[PDB]
Amino acid sequence: NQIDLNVTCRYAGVFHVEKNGRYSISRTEAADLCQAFNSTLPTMDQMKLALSKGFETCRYGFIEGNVVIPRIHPNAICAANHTGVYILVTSNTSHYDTYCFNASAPPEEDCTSVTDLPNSFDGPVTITIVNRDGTRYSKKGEYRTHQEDI
Ligand SMILES: Cc1cccc(C(=O)NCC(=O)O)c1
Repeated sequence: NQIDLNVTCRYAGVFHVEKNGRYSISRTEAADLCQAFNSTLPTMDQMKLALSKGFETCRYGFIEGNVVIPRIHPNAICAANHTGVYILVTSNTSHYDTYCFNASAPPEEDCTSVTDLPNSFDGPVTITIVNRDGTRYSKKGEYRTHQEDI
């Protein structure tokens, strides 16, 4: 009973979370997951400010109201070579990664590791936060409040 959460640097408090190495998060699960990091789904304005501080990924993830990819450098295989906050328009499917916003994070680029899941609740799952540098933090608990996500 294990969940891996790969996380990035934070940029103006915004970061990306990929669950179990695949697109696997629903919109309801994403809100609950960010809540476990004392965070919320970013607004489009919060995401645009994060982009301006250096944030880019090559993965679709939820923000409030849309599914996006923040892009700085044009790359043919990331958001069809677009720059800026690329908004997904047409898709058949509902599962993606998520972005989260922590208002207590530093204002600009914070590439230190994440070493806690401060607001997870009691539960049976071994949840492991995996940083890009490989460092890991694990705790037994749960964050999903909707039975359909479990
Ligand atoms: C768990 C998490 C995710 C992203 C960012 C942070 C963070 O810098 N918090 C500072 C604080 O709580 O005072 C924590």
